[PDB]
Amino acid sequence: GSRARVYAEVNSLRSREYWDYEAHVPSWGNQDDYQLVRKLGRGKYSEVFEAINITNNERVVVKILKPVKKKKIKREVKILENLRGGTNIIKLIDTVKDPVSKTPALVFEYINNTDFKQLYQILTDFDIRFYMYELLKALDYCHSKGIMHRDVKPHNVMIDHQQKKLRLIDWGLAEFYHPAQEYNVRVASRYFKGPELLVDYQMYDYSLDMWSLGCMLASMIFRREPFFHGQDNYDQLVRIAKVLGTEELYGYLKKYHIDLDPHFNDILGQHSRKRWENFIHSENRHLVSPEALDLLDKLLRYDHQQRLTAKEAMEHPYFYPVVKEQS
Amino acid sequence: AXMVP
Ligand SMILES: O=C(O)c1cccnc1
Ligand SMILES: [Cl-]
Repeated sequence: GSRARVYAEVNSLRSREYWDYEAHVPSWGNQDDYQLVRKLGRGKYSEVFEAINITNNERVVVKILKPVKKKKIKREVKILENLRGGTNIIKLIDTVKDPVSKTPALVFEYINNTDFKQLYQILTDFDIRFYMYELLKALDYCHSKGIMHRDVKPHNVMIDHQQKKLRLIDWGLAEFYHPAQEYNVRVASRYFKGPELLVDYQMYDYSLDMWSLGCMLASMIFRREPFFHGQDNYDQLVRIAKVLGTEELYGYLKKYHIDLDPHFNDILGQHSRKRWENFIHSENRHLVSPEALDLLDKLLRYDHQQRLTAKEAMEHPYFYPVVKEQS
Repeated sequence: AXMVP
């Protein structure tokens, strides 16, 4: 067994209606308030468009929910409604349905984001601190509301670098945390999957998102995106073990009594834990500080229970320059 | 497409 160290009982202390998303009855707006303008590049199955809100002349984003089973539509809508107003959480404006096909669509605020592949190569030390701090605010918020995002990755963190705005998007994999519940491990992008997912440990919690955030921090400070670049899910764990070492991996499995897929016996090998300083080189030196490495070391831990919480991370000295300027 | 086309 395992339990979240914080926010464990949030859903137990709310009404059944809060987390019982299968019972949620979405409230459909007028699809005719919105006029599609262009399809956005969001992924192989996505149908996401920029659109005009004809009622206020506002630019919006429309996400047509097609590939999904109905229970997951309710889950995403209910989660976005529960997080409405939250800090750095993408704002849901409306939920509409085609009258004829019945295909639902979610309408979101438009963020003028800079593609992460171009943005990450121009970030400075202070920019990374700032945007990581802003992302932590979103994660602390959703975790405090009893929700795990489960798909934190660069593509899901929209940054408008001119207005210094950040939004955590794509809540389609997010779920409510309940103590002792077993969750589907087929979540997250391969490169951002926590070790718990890779070894099929289902009793995970909000700390999954803190692994993913650590992966993003490492990628930014070391100019190595993604940080752990595996070729499949098995190799992904190897890539992690080549950095974190195998002894702590086997220690984690032993502690939680984790059933290890036997094909890992052949590929994991024996690896020492590498010191984080060893990933500094001439083209990332201006981004790396002892405070950054101290934080990263407390996020990228096998043992999900020993990772910092979002709030603990926000209190780390790495973020002092940001907190001071927010005063 | 919502509002025509
Ligand atoms: O999937 C989402 O939440 C999304 C996608 C693009 C833009 N805004 C939100
Ligand atoms: Cl790698």
